[PDB]
Formats: sequence, structure tokens, C-alpha cells
Amino acid sequence: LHKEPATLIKAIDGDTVKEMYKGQPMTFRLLLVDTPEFNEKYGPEASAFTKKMVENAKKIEVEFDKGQRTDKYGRGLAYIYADGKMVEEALVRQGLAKVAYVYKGNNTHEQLLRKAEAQAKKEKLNIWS
Ligand SMILES: Cc1cn([C@H]2C[C@H](OP(=O)(O)O)[C@@H](COP(=O)(O)O)O2)c(=O)[nH]c1=O
Ligand SMILES: [Ca+2]
Repeated sequence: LHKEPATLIKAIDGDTVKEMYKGQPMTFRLLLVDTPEFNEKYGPEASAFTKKMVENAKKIEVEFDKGQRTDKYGRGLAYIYADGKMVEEALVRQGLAKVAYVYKGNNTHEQLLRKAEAQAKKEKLNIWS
């Protein structure tokens, strides 16, 4: 896989971020995780965590996997990186997202994220508490 540039337009919630990619605006949905909706327990915390991470970053990148690049709603499906740190990993490691929506052929970083989830779960962090 390869990283490509993008720029923040707007943090939306824990696992969706509006970004300018190839010069066009689009809502990205993070591959391989599920954050709580804003109205659910840990939702505002998840939104807050993603917001800070993307807003504070000097450099945002997107990394499509080997399969589907858009979902049925027109959202882009990618891993997102903030100054080289994967957003998914950071969220999962903090117990603010679950590994989720693991579909065949768009699952390259599954085991990395599972490892992080196991460590969050061990520490009984946030969703795991
Ligand atoms: C993460 C992801 C979600 N989706 C779709 C499945 C879910 O369909 P349904 O809306 O029909 O439940 C929806 C969940 O996204 P949200 O968690 O953003 O709601 O997004 C994909 O199709 N591919 C993906 O990689
Ligand atoms: Ca969600």
C-alpha cells in the first residue's frame, strides 16, 4: 500500500473525516474500525480524539487498501495518518474504537489493529471498561 497526500477540511466524528483528496472534497470513512456514534457512550470522546489528532497534524495522508475505495454511501474508504501515525491505531489503542467492518481484500492492517485492541482491552480502557 502507499500513502497519498490529503488536507483536512473538517473532522466529522470518531471515524469520519472530510478531506481534500486529489483536489476534491470527500468524506473519508476509516477502514477497519467502528467508533461510537456521537450520541452513544464514548462517542464524544472518540470524535474529540480524532478531531485533535487530525487538526494538530502538520501532514494528513490517506492510504487505500487493495479493494474497494468508496462505500455505498460515496464515502472514501481508507486508512488515515496524522504525521505518520495511523488514526485507527491510535483510537483502537485507547479503547475508543473497535476493530470492525473487516471485509476480505480491504484488510491489510487488521492484525496491527487487533494487537492494539488486545492491549486496550487488557488495560480495560474506555469502551473496554
Ligand atoms: C467501514 C466500512 C463501512 N461500510 C458500510 C457498512 C455499513 O453499512 P450500513 O450503513 O448499511 O450499516 C456502514 C457503517 O458505517 P458507519 O459505522 O459509518 O455507520 O458503512 C462499508 O461498506 N465498508 C467499510 O469498509
Ligand atoms: Ca461509527
